Amino acid sequence: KREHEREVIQKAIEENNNFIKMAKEKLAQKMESNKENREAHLAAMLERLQEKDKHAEEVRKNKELKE
Amino acid sequence: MRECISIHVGQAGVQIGNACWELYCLEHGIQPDGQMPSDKTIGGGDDSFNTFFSETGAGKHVPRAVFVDLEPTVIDEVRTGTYRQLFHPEQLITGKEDAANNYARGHYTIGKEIIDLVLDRIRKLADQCTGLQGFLVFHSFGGGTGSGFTSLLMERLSVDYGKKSKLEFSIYPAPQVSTAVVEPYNSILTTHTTLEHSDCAFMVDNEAIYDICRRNLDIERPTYTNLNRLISQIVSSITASLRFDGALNVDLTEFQTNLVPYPRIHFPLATYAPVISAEKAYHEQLSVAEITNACFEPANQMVKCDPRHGKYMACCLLYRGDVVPKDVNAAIATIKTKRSIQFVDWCPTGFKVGINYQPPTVVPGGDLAKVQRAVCMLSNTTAIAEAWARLDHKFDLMYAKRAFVHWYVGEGMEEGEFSEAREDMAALEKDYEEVGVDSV
Amino acid sequence: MREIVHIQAGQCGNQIGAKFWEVISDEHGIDPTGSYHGDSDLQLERINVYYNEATGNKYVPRAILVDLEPGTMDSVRSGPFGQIFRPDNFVFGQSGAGNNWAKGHYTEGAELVDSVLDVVRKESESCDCLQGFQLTHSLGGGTGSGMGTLLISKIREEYPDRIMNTFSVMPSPKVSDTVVEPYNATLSVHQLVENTDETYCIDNEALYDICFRTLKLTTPTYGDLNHLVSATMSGVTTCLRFPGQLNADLRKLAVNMVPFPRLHFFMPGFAPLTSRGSLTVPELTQQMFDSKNMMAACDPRHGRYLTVAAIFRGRMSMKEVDEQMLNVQNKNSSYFVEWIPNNVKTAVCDIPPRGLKMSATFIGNSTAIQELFKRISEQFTAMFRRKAFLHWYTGEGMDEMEFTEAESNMNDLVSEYQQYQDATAD
Ligand SMILES: CC(=O)O[C@@]12CO[C@@H]1C[C@H](O)[C@@]1(C)C(=O)[C@H](O)C3=C(C)[C@@H](OC(=O)[C@H](O)[C@@H](NC(=O)CBr)c4ccccc4)C[C@@](O)([C@@H](OC(=O)c4ccccc4)[C@H]21)C3(C)C
Ligand SMILES: Nc1nc2c(ncn2[C@@H]2O[C@H](COP(=O)(O)OP(=O)(O)OP(=O)(O)O)[C@@H](O)[C@H]2O)c(=O)[nH]1
Ligand SMILES: Nc1nc2c(ncn2[C@@H]2O[C@H](COP(=O)(O)OP(=O)(O)O)[C@@H](O)[C@H]2O)c(=O)[nH]1
Ligand SMILES: [Mg+2]
Ligand SMILES: [Mg+2]
Repeated sequence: KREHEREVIQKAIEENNNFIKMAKEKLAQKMESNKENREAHLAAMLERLQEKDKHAEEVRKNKELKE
Repeated sequence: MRECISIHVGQAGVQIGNACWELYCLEHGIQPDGQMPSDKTIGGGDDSFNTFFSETGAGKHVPRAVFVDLEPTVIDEVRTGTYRQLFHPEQLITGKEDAANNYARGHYTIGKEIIDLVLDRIRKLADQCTGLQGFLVFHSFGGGTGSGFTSLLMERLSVDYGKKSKLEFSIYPAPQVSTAVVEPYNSILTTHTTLEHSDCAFMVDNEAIYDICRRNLDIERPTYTNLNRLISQIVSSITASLRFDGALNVDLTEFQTNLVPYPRIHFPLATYAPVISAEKAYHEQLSVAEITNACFEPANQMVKCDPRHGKYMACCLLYRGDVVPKDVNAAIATIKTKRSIQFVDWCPTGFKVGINYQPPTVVPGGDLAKVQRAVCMLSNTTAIAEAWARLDHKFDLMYAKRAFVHWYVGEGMEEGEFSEAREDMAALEKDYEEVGVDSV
Repeated sequence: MREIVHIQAGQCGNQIGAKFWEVISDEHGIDPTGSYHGDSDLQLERINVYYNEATGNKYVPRAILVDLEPGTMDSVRSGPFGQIFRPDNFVFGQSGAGNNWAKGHYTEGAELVDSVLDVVRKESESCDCLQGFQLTHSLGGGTGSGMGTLLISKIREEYPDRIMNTFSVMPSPKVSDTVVEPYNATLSVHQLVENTDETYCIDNEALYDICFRTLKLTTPTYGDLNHLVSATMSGVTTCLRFPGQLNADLRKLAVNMVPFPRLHFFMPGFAPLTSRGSLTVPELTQQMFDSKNMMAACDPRHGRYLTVAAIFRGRMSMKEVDEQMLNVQNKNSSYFVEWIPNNVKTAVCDIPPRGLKMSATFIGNSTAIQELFKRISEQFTAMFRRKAFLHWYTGEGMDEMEFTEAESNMNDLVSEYQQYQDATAD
């Protein structure tokens, strides 16, 4: 009975520690996955805007050639 | 020992926290400067009210509370308000840019910039506790901070405090006082994310409180102040067992043992009586029988649903004031003969009763009449799942068109988090169906 | 607090911009010299949204005045409230745009855009927590149309996580004779669909019809048309300027009004509107939902509402406002999409406008806005069919493909509004 009493409380400790550990990892995965997604969306936005800047220089370069 | 830390998140949580702590001070005789002339224990003590108030050497009784919002204008009113000396500046935490009614901004983009500071301040309160019992988290479902930041905090609290109990007071959205179309989204997101981190959550339907203020208090267009003063009375009834002591006083954790038959089934239905105006109370002394009967009128519930169309798994009566067991037992006996109270077949059918002798009080200049006795019923009924169903239906209507989803995706979230959260709610509704089916 | 940076470009932009700053300066108790002389602390509670506080307790508009010719900006400086603006925020050229979108967007406008960005950064760096920008301009001209959309894209590069909001004036042959306006408007809308978060469509055809038909103005002037814009611009920014719960900032307004990124073109409305030679909460509500009161030439009963914001101003029964707003939604449920529940939000502000005791401002995202774009598309394709006046634009370096792509993008915008108008729940 003494060894069963020790296995019960060891199980309780292991269950609580596992809940803490898995909650800590899931949250660290969500925050990292969210950081990558938001940065990727801002990167695509700027790349589209920079595509507009090169087009404005090709327009200015095209006007200069026809002079 | 047995300290409770309160955490008020977002505008709803902060403003409801204002009404609760004002009501607590009036119930305990604590002045706006924090002084309590009745407390002869200077600098400390193990009195029942010390579960919610710490004590300084100068005799100041300080709420064990943290206020956090992602914008400063609401907490700024606390900083300059009537009870500004009650709190230390470190307990009032603000950012500069709110979550814009966007769960993603509260849980991620904006919330992640302040979450460590919030946990640091919570740790400071916990270090003053000789035997911390758990946390009470006040927040709205619909706001970006109340939904997104709360779930982030609850996740972090499970990590830093293990299985220490965490109770919620959650503000369920209503169209009459709603400020965002995406409130069904934020509600489902935060309910799914918080579900496994909350031990017990008391939902407060703003439309139910709205109707009660119009119907019972003759208020034409209730304001947040009208709603919050009623909500604080219900919060007071629930926490009164923690803050006062008595022979017939039953601890909230003991009610909790009966209310939560499975971890996910942890949403009690609250019903409060009496809600009566001063003009109507002047004639009437409402007896124990009358306020107990009112607990089973669906118009007095904090969540709109029909318990007659569900099954009960628990029924608790929390009395306060001039109430003795003899009158309670007589009133319950009359209720059981004339009322539709069906229990699931796998749990006892008795009512668990608690009595706090300290009579209720009201804030000066309010609408609630001061009564000699009151009662809050806490029941676990499958009917509360109707509140999830109404939210889930509005979620489904918008999400089928991906309406407003781009605001969440733009802040880093994925559509998979929406479907995952919605399936968890579907399973939760299904869990409430299964627990109500008779055994075989 | 939460500062907005205001920018006005071109003749029309500086015209409606100056009127906007006069109306709100009066509401906040700011005189032409920048000093406060009001009588209510509600006027100063959120004054930081649009005004800086300089030395001597002066309040300076956080505004930037841009044009490719000094003419309009000289009249603003010598206008009624010209002294209130910061003289360093006047950025003007000399060459002019000649009502040429290419000149404003690619050549003369791009020569001045870096000078405008320098004063934007100075204003933005001085912000406790910048929330975004608002731009007033026309789509039919050259500077506000071409250089305005250029400023939008350049600012969005440096402030990509901030809100971009515009008051865009749509061209109409009832007001302007210039033939190349359908070209400038289509090229500008092509930019607004991509780079702004919310746009108020100030349709000059609606302003003319309101002045002519409703106000009995036989010969509507630009002062007349701009009188409606100032009342509308004061209304749609009340929630940003006074303490309130609903749509209190640009991002919360966008989250409530924009269910899909590209469909961010609002139909503004005002009530009451009656001629000078001639009120209850039910009448305010009916008028604000009436087509005659819309600042966009669109009948909302020809489409369906995605979202609506309604702001009531003045002392009135909130219970009555709640009843009438529920009443008009239930009686007209066919014109609100069922798959966006509770899509009509209502705010009440105690302080009325100057002349009226009760008013109502309407902000609607309706699929009937396609009628406005179909009108511009029909005028565009009538000229691009015969390649009329293209040499003004190819002479600046543009190719025909840019015109085709702008026509296809606006045609797609119309199809999107029709797709969601035809969408059902069951
Ligand atoms: C606004 C408004 O109600 O306009 C009408 C029009 O239909 C309305 C109904 C009115 O009752 C009627 C008819 C008035 O009879 C009233 O005596 C009266 C007011 C209240 C004046 O407006 C005010 O004083 C307001 O406080 C106002 N500020 C300004 O307009 C000064 Br920039 C404001 C409104 C909203 C938000 C901020 C500020 C305007 C007006 O000329 C008259 O309009 C016009 O003739 C007009 C002509 C062309 C374009 C637009 C309007 C007016 C005058 C005559 C002075
Ligand atoms: N009962 C009650 N409900 C409130 C109160 N304040 C806000 N709400 C409700 O809360 C929801 C809106 O969320 P808020 O708490 O105001 O928003 P928030 O938590 O501050 O989050 P963000 O402002 O978006 O950053 C709506 O359903 C409101 O009706 C209040 O003081 N009392
Ligand atoms: N409502 C209104 N429209 C204007 C005003 N000034 C110009 N417009 C319109 O703007 C278009 C011409 O654009 P404009 O402002 O002259 O171009 P820009 O100055 O070169 O940027 C025409 O369709 C006009 O009807 C004004 O003060 N009020
Ligand atoms: Mg908030
Ligand atoms: Mg012009």
